[PDB]
Amino acid sequence: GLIYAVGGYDTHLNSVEAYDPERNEWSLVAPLSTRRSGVGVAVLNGLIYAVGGYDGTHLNSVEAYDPERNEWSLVAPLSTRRSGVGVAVLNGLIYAVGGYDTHLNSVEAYDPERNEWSLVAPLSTRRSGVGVAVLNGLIYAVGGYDGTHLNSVEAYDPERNEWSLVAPLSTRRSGVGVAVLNGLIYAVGGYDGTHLNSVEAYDPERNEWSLVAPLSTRRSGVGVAVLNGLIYAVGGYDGGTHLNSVEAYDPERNEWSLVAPLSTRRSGVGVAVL
Repeated sequence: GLIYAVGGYDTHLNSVEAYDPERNEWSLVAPLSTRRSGVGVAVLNGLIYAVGGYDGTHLNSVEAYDPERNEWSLVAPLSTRRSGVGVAVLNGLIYAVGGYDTHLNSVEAYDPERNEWSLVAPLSTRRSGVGVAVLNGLIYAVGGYDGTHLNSVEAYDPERNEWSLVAPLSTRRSGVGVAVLNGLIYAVGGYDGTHLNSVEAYDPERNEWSLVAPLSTRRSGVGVAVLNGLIYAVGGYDGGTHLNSVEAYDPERNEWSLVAPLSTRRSGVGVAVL
């Protein structure tokens, strides 16, 4: 039950720090074997996978972190180098959605029992710096950048292996952080230029986005994760200054509040909870 901030950009970072919410403290853990900015991270079977990133060199390598042993271990690489890639876990598979190499619309799925990536149905739109979240058995690709900053959102159904467009964002968001809490998808910050502090929440029962309380600080390239009923916006870029500040969102009060800051400024950071 800790928030991990993996990589990012200060220099391109290989360090990783973990957050204890009960103590409100950030602590260093084992660093990545490679510097990774714009990296996608996800949790599957008690392991944190750091997917792709940028060192320059756009990376195709993936490494897995064991929190019980405090060790990063290399696994099978992606078929395509991806930076600014969105990743998520659904039904025991890790999906690497989009990214930049050329801006990518292809999606690969990782099977940990086979240690092999497999191409699945591609997106309808090229998306780099895209936010990816999972809700109700679907994978949502939220915003991104088409090399045009995107407000459209597509949902992936693994039973049909196809993407379909849903209600788009009210504001275009690239480098946006997304997370799921209480059956809602939150789109946190991003870039539209104007670096965004606004947050939108998507209700699948209504197929509609709605504005919620905005961040106290404008955040692009921000990492977002959910822990103990709260949403944490970790780091980002305020265009400028790179951010070490961390804000927590309470859905019951609809309020963002500052918590302990990171030990290092991280933009384009991957954030996960384990």
